[PDB]
Amino acid sequence: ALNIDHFAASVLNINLRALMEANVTADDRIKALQAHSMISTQFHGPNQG
Amino acid sequence: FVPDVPEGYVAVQYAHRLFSSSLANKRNRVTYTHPPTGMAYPSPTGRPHVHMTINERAGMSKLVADNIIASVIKSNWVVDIHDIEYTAEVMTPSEGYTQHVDAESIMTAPKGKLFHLQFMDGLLRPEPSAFDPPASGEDMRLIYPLQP
Amino acid sequence: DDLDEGIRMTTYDQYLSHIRERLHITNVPDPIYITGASTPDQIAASVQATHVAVVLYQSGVINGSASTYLRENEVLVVMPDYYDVVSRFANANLQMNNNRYHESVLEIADIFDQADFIQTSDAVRQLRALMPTLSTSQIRHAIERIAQITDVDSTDYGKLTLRFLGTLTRSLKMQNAQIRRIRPDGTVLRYDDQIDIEAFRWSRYFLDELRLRRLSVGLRLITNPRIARRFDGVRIMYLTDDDPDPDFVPDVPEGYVAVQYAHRLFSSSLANKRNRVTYTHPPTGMAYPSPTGRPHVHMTINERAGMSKLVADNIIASVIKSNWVVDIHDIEYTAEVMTPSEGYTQHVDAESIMTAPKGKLFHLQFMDGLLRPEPSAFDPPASGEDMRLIYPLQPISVARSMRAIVNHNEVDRPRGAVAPSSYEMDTGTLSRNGDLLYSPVA
Amino acid sequence: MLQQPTGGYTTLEQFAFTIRNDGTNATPTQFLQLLSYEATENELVKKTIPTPETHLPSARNVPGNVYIEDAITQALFGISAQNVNAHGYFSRLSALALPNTSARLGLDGVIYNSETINIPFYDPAAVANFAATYAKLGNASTPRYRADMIDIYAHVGLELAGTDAERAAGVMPVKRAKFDSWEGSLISLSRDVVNWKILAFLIDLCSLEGEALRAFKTRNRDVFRMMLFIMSTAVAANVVNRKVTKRVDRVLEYIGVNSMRTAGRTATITYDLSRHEFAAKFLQLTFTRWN
Amino acid sequence: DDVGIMQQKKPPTVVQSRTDVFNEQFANEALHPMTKVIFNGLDVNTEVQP
Amino acid sequence: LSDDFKQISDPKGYLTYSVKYEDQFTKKDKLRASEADDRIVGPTVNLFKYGAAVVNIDLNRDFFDTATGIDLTKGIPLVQDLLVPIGVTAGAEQSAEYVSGLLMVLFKVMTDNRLVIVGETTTPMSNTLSTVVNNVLRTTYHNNVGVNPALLRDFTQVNWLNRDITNMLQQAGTKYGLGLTETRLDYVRLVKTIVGH
Amino acid sequence: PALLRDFTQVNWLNRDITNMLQQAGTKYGLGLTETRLDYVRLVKTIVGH
Repeated sequence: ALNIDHFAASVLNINLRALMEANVTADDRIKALQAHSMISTQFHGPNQG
Repeated sequence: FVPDVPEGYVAVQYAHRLFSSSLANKRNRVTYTHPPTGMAYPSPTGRPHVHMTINERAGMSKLVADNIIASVIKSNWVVDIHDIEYTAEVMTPSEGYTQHVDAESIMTAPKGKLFHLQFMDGLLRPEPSAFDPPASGEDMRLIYPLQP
Repeated sequence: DDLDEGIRMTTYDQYLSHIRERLHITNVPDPIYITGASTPDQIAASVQATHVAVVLYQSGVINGSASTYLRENEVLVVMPDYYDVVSRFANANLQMNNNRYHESVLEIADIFDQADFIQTSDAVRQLRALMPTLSTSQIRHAIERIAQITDVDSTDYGKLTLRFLGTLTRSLKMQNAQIRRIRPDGTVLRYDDQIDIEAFRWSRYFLDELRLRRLSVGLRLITNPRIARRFDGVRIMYLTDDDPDPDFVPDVPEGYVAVQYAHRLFSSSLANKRNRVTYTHPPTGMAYPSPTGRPHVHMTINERAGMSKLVADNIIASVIKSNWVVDIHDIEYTAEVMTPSEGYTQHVDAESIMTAPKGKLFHLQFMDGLLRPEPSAFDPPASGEDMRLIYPLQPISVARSMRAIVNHNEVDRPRGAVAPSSYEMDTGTLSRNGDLLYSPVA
Repeated sequence: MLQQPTGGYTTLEQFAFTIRNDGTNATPTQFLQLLSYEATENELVKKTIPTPETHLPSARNVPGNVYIEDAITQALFGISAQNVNAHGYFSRLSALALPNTSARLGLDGVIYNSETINIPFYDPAAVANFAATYAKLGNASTPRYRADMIDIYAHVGLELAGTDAERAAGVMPVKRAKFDSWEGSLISLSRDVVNWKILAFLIDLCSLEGEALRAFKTRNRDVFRMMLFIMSTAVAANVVNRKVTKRVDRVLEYIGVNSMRTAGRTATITYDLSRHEFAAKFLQLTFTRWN
Repeated sequence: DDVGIMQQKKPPTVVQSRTDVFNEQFANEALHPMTKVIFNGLDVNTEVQP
Repeated sequence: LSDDFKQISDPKGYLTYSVKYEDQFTKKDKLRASEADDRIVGPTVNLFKYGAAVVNIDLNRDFFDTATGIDLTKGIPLVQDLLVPIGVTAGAEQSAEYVSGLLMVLFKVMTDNRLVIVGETTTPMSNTLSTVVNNVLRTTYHNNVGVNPALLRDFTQVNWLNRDITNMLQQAGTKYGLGLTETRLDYVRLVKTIVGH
Repeated sequence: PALLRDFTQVNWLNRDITNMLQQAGTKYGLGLTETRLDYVRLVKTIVGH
């Protein structure tokens, strides 16, 4: 509970909701790499999730 | 001499799809699945007695390509390979061994390569004496043929 | 039963030392002899005059009615030597004569209720039966050392020096030395007042009230379950897990055969093409000439002295390659907990744990790890890791008070953390006269 | 002591259970409805459960004033617990079932050696039959004794959304739960259930008899369903939010199947690998004993 | 319960048995919790995704 | 006059406190209080710094010192010589060096002679203390106050630990309190007066 | 050939000594056995070893 006005307070609150909510797991970045190399290349590593 | 599957075992196939990385306690460790029951087993210990056969070493992440061997020595896992060529030959008692393949070069090497092994005969081996203080240490074997 | 009641047996020599010279100070006729006949009537009537309630056993068989009068009244019996107690009273109907066995306790001489005597309590005896038995020259040496650590030197002590003999030395190990009068022949007399003053009545040689009151309190710190940090024995196993805290005794698995270690069950015989050290299963009488399937057992080494080499390895190899649960006892060690960060500072070997001298206590540190931040989501995995080879069976944590004062999440305790006890946080009041009190509760 | 009330220890009312439906608390019965069920073309079969090996860890008495009841509630529902399956706490508990032991289970959930006056507890006989059965969970982790997981969950589902003709029969179609939402609702209910004194509900699930039991199961059929749902949340794989009208809605992806991980790392509570090892051997005892 | 930033402490890991004839003895071994890797010099994942 | 026992300013004690810190567990909330809110519950806060691994009790490293042969680096009171093999040379380490050291720590406590003398004491005001640290102080505290749990009643950010403390200092079974307290042996004059601290 | 009753590797011989020496007939001993004190002076004089 701060002292910034209700506009900037409303802006920062909406800017935070869409970061916590909207989801992108490590897997989604590993699914994209399988589109820029010789088909059949195998990726391993970071836990899917 | 071809050692067989002792007794209670189950032959499973291999796919990178069954060797995934997960989180147990406070560390990241590669986890097995055992398809006929769908379990976890986060360590190379307690893993059910399998007869896992491998057709091709393609997507063998050198980490999980190792973890199989580390589980052979701690759960009596009986593994297999089919794309390997070798020209091992019989050897005499004395003179013994010379060069030997590494238990890692025989899991992460090119498919084309043809490396030779070296086997022992042991029939004209000199036996122990009558009264003698017994010496310690034991002999091990890791890679057997299946031809014969 | 109850591990209590029944009858109270004491050896005659223990009686004469403590009980006899103490009930002798007062004017009570010596304890009545137990009757060969039955006297379940006056057993306590003659014991009423003496007050101690102990009765001297002599000869014959104790009566059936005198067998129960001893049980109810809490009276004590002193037999010269107990090979048995069966024939002493002939337990008639119920089973007692020599079946539902005895135990071991202490008396503290509470059966008197006369003040100014018996100043020392139970705890001094417990301290005594802990050290090795001291010889005459050792006691003389020990007296000298404590004396010179506080400056006051003993140029000569107990030793008499005649000029035509040299320097002869006596012993210094008295016990309950009660300065008493000698009759002309060379015999101790007794206590006949009006001839021998009041200063020679008792007492433990000490500075009146001051020392006895100081020793009484200080003796209790010595026998406290927080100071004694010399834990005994170590169990050796090869399960591989690791755990948050130290002092984690890994219980023996579900189905095992517990074999007593002998200097015989390990024999040397030929197998295949060479000489090997072989185990011999006691219940089934077998071979097993290699450290593989044994099958698994629960070993227990007592004499880790004459065990020698080669055999010291077949034990330390079968634990690894067959899952044997071994054990040691003569090993003595001082344990101290170690913070997760900073790690270990000293590491011992499994070969040295089989050759360590009997009375040489080394310290071996145990790792904690309750407060250690886990790894990040993105990092390299692991392959077939840690195996721990030793375990204390005590547990090795007596000094605690409180542990790991860090919060979890924001409002709850981390799993396995303790807070200070409601005892070190209670200032009481003075006694009705002398010392310190507690609450009082409720 | 409180002796024991006939008809349950849960009919006492000093300690009950109320999910906090936002600004206003409620009853478990009242919360279950806000959720509807979507039948998908998937089917599960009710699989029988194996017996539990009898070999609870031996008695040790390390001095810790162990919060055994607190530890139990933490792992199943607790938000990101740590070292839940460590050996030392349970071993101490098993001492409890022993006839004639100076070791009383505090009413508040803290275990003691000897006793106290200022603190009332549960009579030694009520706890004796309790620890006879939940001490076993202790060693659930051992390679040999360890319990299943990918299959006990064929029961979780019938209870959460089990239609009455479905738990009458054997097979239930794979459902998809969806209910109204307040955004931080999944974590919010999980933060709340942690304080139910779940000890009370269990220390009497082994003391109640033939008739008193028939009445117990027919009343608390909710207090059980509740902790079952909150638990089944961590397990199911995908959480999809639906934005309709002016409303917002949470969908739990599959009530009856162990995805093996994640649920939503952010939208809910997550289960480590030393959790499936635990929550599994837990349900293997409450379920069997329950039915 | 949080991910540490400052580097931690290690046993640290050591390589051991590989070839097709060992003849090990199990002398020494320390008894302190350690780690033993089969393959020599692994840890291969040099890809960094900003 | 003979002069048997000698007097000291502040008493020592036999049992002291130890700690092993974790130098990576710092809270980002630098809290603050008054000066009399500080002094009474001051050094006790800096013995239980946020993120302490283990805080155990044992024999004092000071009272029993090498001036009396007593040596304890390990946690065990180890003396160098007391009971020993005579004909044979001693050992580099022996288990007997303990049953002899425990017999030596019992000697020092017995031959004690010390009288506590009130010195340094100051009195704070009611306006300058938290309502929690007030009804725990009996008018006048001793300035050189020692470490103690329960005193850190409400000064630790460790939210969990703060609980049990309040519960135990509530059940009427225990009552903590430092300062000049009431006594039976009171006004009894010998040279000055007997007060109880 | 009795003081080694538990120090020799030779297995057969060991069991034998610890059987005829353990026997209810004989017994081994070593060191100070007893002492004869003095009448007037009161010191140890003739010791048996």
